[PDB]
Amino acid sequence: MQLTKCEVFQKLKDLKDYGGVSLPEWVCTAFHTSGYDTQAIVQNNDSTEYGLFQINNKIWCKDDQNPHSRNICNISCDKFLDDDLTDDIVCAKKILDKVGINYWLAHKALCSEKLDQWLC
Ligand SMILES: [Ca+2]
Repeated sequence: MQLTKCEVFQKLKDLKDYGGVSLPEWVCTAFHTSGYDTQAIVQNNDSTEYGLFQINNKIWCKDDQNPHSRNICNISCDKFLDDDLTDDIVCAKKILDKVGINYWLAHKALCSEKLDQWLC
């Protein structure tokens, strides 16, 4: 589903302040990662990223391309292509705990300035 900013702000409520990352920061992160598209899928030469949070099949989730993924999130990647972000959020928390926000953002600044712009 292609979501609006406001739908993302609502749907991501359970990430609010997780690991110190504010809800606006998470909305900014989703914008820059997928454009709020829950079906986003992006391939590079050897791996694929899925969903709103572009979760990868190298270490985070298992899929056909990489059946021996480390699968830290213990889930099939295609569960990140549906319209229920409950599991996406569970795994995004695990990603934050392990790699931090730089999983998504080349530089933290991208989502630390004028954060009130990401509110509904
Ligand atoms: Ca999902």
